[PDB]
Amino acid sequence: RPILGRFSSHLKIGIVGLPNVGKSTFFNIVTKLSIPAENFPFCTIDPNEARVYVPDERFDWLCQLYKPKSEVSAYLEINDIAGLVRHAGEGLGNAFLSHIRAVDGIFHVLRAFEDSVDPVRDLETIGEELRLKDIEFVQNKIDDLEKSMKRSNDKQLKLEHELCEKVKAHLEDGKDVRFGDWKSADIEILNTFQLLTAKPVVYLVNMSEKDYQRKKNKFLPKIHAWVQEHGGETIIPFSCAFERLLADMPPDEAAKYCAENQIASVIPKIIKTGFAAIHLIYFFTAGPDEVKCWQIRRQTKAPQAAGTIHTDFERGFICAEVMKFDDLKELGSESAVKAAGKYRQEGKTYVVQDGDIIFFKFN
Repeated sequence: RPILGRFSSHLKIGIVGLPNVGKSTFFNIVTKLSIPAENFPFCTIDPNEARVYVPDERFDWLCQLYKPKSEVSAYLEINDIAGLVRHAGEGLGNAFLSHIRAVDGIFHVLRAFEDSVDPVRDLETIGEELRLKDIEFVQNKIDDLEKSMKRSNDKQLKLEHELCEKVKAHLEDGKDVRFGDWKSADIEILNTFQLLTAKPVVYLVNMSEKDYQRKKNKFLPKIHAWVQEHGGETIIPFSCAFERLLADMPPDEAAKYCAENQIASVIPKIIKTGFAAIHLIYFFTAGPDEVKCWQIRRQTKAPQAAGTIHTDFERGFICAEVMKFDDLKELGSESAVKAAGKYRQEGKTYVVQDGDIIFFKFN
């Protein structure tokens, strides 16, 4: 059950691709849709980073029901790594690779259009290159560990070494860390290393507007076949050109273009997917003062979730009062949900589910 990733609340997803895939072009779509930096006064947003609102139909419905004075969405932070660099050739730098450690998952952008063109080759290139860098790390950690074990008897050291060795075999065997089968102990240790191939990926398959509109692309069967045989992560076709074109239109021209050409933007899905793939969810709070998405890592329990709003809610935690969105939609009001006896009252061990509408009781 425990999660491969940073124990942290400021997660982000990195853009990774071989050149001419449209890495900076995808970033430019994202930047165009990003939340202005002055809304994040605690932060400094480098020009290679962007933050986009996560769209959610449940959230919008709650806003229609409560018409609150404040509406606050969750966001996804996205990093274009290419912009920081610009290595000889045949892959990414070591420079590029050092900036990946700093992200929590990867939008792997693939080139699936013609004017050589082999997205499957490019998958293999990057995956080999990530594993090699992981092997380097783990070897160095092996070197340091046995130096220490020579002059110390710390039990920690044998355990890490025992794992590093398991991880080295797995990697040398051609397998990525995140697809290994690790016990809770191992994952605890792995999360201190933050290995590159430990990071989850969402494959973005870049193609012409034509291929994307007709939902048909020559490279995508092989790409798909490769991905099912390498962890089976989500694959999302998109067209940088179309999305760029659609993003520069006024809203009504955009809707016309979608109807006249029977085509739709996949950016909402890309954002939602990426936010989920890095193991984030959110729960809602909803009344007339405010409707809000309160993001948390998956498997967060109620009092930790309470804590993110106000520390008193965790220190004084009594219970979390929880409505499921489907029950509120169905029955039409909090009153009706209470009446029907589905306004649950959940304790310290309750794992917050994505979509939970919560009111915290404390002190």
